[PDB]
Amino acid sequence: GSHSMRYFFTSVSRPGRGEPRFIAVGYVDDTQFVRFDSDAASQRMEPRAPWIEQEGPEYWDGETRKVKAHSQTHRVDLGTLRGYYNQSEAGSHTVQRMYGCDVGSDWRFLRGYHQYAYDGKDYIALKEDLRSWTAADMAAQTTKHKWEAAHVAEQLRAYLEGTCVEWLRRYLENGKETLQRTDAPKTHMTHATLRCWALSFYPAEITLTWQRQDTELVETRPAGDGTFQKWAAVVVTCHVQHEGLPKPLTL
Amino acid sequence: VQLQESGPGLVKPSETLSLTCTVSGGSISTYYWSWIRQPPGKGLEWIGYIYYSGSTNYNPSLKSRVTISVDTSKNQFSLKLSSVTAADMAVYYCARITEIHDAFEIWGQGTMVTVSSASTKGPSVFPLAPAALGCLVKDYFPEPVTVSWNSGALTSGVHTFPAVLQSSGLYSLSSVVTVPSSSLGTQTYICNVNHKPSNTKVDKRVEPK
Amino acid sequence: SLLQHLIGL
Amino acid sequence: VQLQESGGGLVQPGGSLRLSCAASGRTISRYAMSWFRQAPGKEREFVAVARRSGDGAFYADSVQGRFTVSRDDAKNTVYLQMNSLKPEDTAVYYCAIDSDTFYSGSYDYWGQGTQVTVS
Amino acid sequence: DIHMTQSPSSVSASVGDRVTITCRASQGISSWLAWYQQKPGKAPKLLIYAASSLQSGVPSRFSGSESGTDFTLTISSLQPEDFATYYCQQANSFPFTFGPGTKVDIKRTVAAPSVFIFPPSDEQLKSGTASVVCLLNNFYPREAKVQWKVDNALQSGNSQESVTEQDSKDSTYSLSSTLTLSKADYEKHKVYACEVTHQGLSSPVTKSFNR
Amino acid sequence: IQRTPKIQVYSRHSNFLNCYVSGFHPSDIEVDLLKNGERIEKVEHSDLSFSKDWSFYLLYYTEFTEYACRVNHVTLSQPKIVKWDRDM
Repeated sequence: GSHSMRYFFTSVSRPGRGEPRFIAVGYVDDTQFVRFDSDAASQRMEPRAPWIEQEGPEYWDGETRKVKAHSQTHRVDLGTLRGYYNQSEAGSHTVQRMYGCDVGSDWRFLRGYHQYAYDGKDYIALKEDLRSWTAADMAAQTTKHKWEAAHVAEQLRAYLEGTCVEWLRRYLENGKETLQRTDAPKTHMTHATLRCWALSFYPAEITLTWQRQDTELVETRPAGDGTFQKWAAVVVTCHVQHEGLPKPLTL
Repeated sequence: VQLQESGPGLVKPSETLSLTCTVSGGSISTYYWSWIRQPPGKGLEWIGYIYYSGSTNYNPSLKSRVTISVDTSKNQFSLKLSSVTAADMAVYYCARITEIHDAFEIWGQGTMVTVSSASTKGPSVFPLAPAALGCLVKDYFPEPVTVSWNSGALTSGVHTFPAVLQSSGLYSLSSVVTVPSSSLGTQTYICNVNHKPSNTKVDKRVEPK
Repeated sequence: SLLQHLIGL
Repeated sequence: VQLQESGGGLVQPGGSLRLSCAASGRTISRYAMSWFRQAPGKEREFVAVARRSGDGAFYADSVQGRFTVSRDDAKNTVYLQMNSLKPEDTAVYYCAIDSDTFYSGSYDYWGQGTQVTVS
Repeated sequence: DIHMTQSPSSVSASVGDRVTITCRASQGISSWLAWYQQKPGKAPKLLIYAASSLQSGVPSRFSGSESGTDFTLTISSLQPEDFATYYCQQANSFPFTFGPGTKVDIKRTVAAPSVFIFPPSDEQLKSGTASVVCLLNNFYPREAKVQWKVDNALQSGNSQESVTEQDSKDSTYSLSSTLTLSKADYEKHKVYACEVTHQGLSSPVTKSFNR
Repeated sequence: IQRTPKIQVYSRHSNFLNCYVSGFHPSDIEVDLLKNGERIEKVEHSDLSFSKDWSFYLLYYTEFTEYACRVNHVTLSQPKIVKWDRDM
């Protein structure tokens, strides 16, 4: 089915405790294949997948060179946003950036994402046309003019429609065993309250419903082994829709 | 990568200044290729950068005059200034912008563009009689003139100053040596001035007067 | 791969 | 601007001394300060220069290594911590104001000078 | 645009010294500050970007820091290859703006200039022009002033100056001032002199010749 | 700008004990898996990531065979102990 290559970056300002805590995480669908913790001793783009290890030097040296560029960009962006909102220097704030590209069954470009946040609130985002910007507040209008002078959208569109798609296809081929896998959830029920357990499914996109309805369902959660799990309960038929089951499953 | 400017160094005033910067060792790619001019004696000024798609971000101070083009087929991006006055005389560096759009990492060797409506002129060498003696290379166009003393000898005390641009558009520099006063008569001093564009070779002998 | 060309806010 | 000298006297060779120079009038913060030396039967000789905070200090050759010049903009005083004294460095030390922000050596106002005898 | 300032304009230092160079901005530029090194006749070389990060290949002796509305460039244990001009460049808002530039010299004992004057040659006087040259030789530091005076009258505009680049043997500077007159104007004055002021001189030194 | 953490204590199926804290802000969280009220030292955590609503999530796991998970956040006034329920 469709695939995406998201890149999540988080920088948290530490007041008086040194440089900001930057954590860069790369995702292909719901599988994390790279990571970068600035507090780690490695100071390299640590691989988080077995298939990404098949790529040797002159790739990790390039990923590392670009992820310290994200770290340096995010560390400075923390001070830019603190001055935009006129905040104190003794507080801990966060900048979150997510960019990625979606594809389809033909693995051709489908959609592009590039969003920023400050303290959990939307700051700026790339519109679906990938030419215009949706600035949230008046502080993000200053970013909009600077990013429209630099044609950042065109460069981002070049990445999102170009490099991102070609690299996702390479990732989808390097890690076809894991990235392209699909596991049907192991649905089972427990016993009043009736609860159905969707276990060990990938990707995380699942749907659980109850029909004979004020259900009690939790978020899907990582099992830790590359899979996910979920459950829903109703006080007193559990229907599950996942890519691993072409036909609906009723419990 | 390696960046090399390939533009003429003499642009007439109120004419179009065309400069080409070839990229060797790589490609134009998705980098932003900037034009920076550093006029002699002053700091750097940023003209603007070009993207491979032709989208360029000009400096608003000279946005109406500057045209920057890209020829990605030949891996060269060009600068086309228009109605160029004397204020555009500068060393034009072509550079690559840093991957976080904040600095210029790779620079070209630089090209000195001279804005003057003056034809090629021969250097008129005049002695500077005394201690310290020299000879003045006045009213030559274009640069440079190489001044040497006694062919290849006299390498101690020689001070060849950078040339200045006069009010008439013709350059001029002075070369002075600091030989001891005990050899003024016994030793003869001749400065050799060589201007290749003018095909001029003057050997002027400097003696006390 | 990561986005090669970035820009500050 | 008025400059007054005080803090000299007679010293033994190899000793130490610290001249003082009070700046009466304007505040010495943009003008570099200078020290000089005029020996009997001799012309003036540059000794040391104190420039604006951050612009460094410079010393002649007969005084380098052993001499160090300090300035106090708030107190309008300059201290010449001249150590390792020798009989050669026996002459009146002066104060010169550099009335030139660009450091062109424009010395207009001069102090009275205090004799520094080494014996 | 955001005008950029640097402090100090010049830093005379020696090998093994610790050198600190400060930069400021008219408006808030976040931490988007880059540091460049440029030797004469060569293109600038980037040392530090984002006010703290060191460029690959740059020696670790170069360091950058930012306290607030202020940026610092530090060179601990200065080396003979670190004498150049340093620029701070902002990239918070377009256009890109550079700093004025701070030059680092090789410090040495103060040397007063030796002043030589040169009367115009007779062969030039037959061409309808006259040039008077005043030479300032082997002085340190660079900050020297030469003022042209004929018949005890200061001039301006009609003079040009050229400076050398700290000769490697003794790390001293040399200066030449050219007074471009006309054959008619040159003959109308008797005494031509140049007054030189330098931090190594207690009094200005004047070299003059009579026509 | 602060959102309380959504806390989940669960096992994969020796075994692993996961403490999934999601939907919180800011990222600074203090998760300490407790064995009979005593903090477990051999506790590992995943890499900090966030969701589409910019809310963070983290996975703290450890090898295990009355367990709980004490999580302290800015939103929580006092540390909150969620017992590991095998039916939840």
